[PDB]
Amino acid sequence: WMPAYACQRPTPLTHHNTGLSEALEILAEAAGFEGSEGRLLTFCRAASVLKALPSPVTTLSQLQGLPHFGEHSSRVVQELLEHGVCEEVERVRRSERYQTMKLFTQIFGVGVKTADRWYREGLRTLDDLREQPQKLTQQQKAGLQHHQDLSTPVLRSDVDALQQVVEEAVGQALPGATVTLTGGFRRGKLQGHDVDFLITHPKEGQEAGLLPRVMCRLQDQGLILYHQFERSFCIFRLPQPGSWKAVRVDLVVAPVSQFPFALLGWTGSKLFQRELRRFSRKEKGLWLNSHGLFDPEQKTFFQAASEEDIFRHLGLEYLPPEQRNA
DNA sequence: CGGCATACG
DNA sequence: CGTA
DNA sequence: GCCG
Ligand SMILES: [Mn+2]
Ligand SMILES: [Mn+2]
Ligand SMILES: [Mn+2]
Ligand SMILES: [Mn+2]
Ligand SMILES: [Mn+2]
Ligand SMILES: [Mn+2]
Ligand SMILES: [Mn+2]
Ligand SMILES: [Mn+2]
Ligand code: NA
Repeated sequence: WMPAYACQRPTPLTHHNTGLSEALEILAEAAGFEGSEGRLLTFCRAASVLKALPSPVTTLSQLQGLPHFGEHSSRVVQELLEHGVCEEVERVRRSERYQTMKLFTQIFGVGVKTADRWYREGLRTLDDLREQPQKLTQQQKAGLQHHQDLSTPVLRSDVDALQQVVEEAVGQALPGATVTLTGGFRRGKLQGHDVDFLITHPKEGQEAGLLPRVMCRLQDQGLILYHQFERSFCIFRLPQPGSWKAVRVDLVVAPVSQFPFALLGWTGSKLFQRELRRFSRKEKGLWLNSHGLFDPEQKTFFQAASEEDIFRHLGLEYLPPEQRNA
C-alpha cells in the first residue's frame, strides 16, 4: 500500500499526474490565503500522493485506499476525470482575491497576513504598493524593487556562476571551509526561483563568525544588493553579459556536527521535511530539526555523519535527494 | 476533539 | 511578522 | 481536510 507519510515513499521530479496534482495545489494555496493551514496541508499531502503513483490515474476507483483522499479531494479528481475541469478550482483561479494574494505573497518580504491586510485595504497591484513606500519594510522594499528579476527562472548556469563567487568568498574568509549546493537544485531541478548554499568547516567551531566575514567579502566585490548570524537571505547582483540581474541566494552556516541535519533540512522538499519531522516525533518519539535529532527521554542528541545515518536512526529507507520531491 | 514541523532574522 |  |  501507499505509505501515509511522504518521507516513506520516493517522489521523483517527473511524475504522471500533473493535471490532478496542480489542481489540488491550487486549493491548498487558496486554503493558505484564507488562513486554513490544516486544509492546506491535506490538499498538499493529497497532491503529493499522486506524484508518487507509478502511472496516470484514469479512473476514480484507483483512488480507493489512498491516504489523504476523502470526500473533497476525491470529488476534485472525479470532476477532472469526467470533465477536464473542476468548478471549484476554476472559481478560485479566476477570483480577484486569489490572483491578488498570489501576486502579493510572491513578493520577498510579504506573507499571507501582510497580503491579506493590503487586500482588505483595497490594494491590488504592485504599483499600488510602490505608491505607499512608507508602509513597506526594508525587506519588502528590496523584494519589490527587484521583483521582475526575482520572477525570472534561475538556471543552472546561474547556479554555477554563483557557486564560484560564493566559494571564492568563503575560501577568503576561512581556509578549508566548504560550500554545498542545497535546495531544489540538489533535488535535480533544472530551474528555480532562488539558490541555496550550506557552508561548514571540518573542524568543529572554526566556522564561528564566518557568515559576516563572507558577507563583507561579497559586498566588497559589489555582489550584494540586499542583505540582513547563521542564515543570510540575500539578493545578489549576478553579472551577465554586458549587464546584471538580481538573484535570491540563501547562505547558511552550520558546524560540522550539525551539517547532515542542515543538509537534509535545506535540501527539502518543504513537504518532505514537514512529513519527516512529523514522522520522527509521532512515530518514533524523536524531535527533528535542521540542527539535530533529539531523544527527549534520554536527553541526548543523535550523532550523524551523513543523511543516511539520519534515515537509519528513524527506521526509514534512505531516499536520495532526487526522490524527495514531495 | 485537536493536530497539523520547527527553526532563525 | 518575515524568512527557510 | 483528513486522521490518530
Ligand atoms: Mn515514473
Ligand atoms: Mn468539503
Ligand atoms: Mn460531473
Ligand atoms: Mn531554494
Ligand atoms: Mn544554530
Ligand atoms: Mn532559498
Ligand atoms: Mn476539530
Ligand atoms: Mn476542518
Ligand atoms: Na513572500
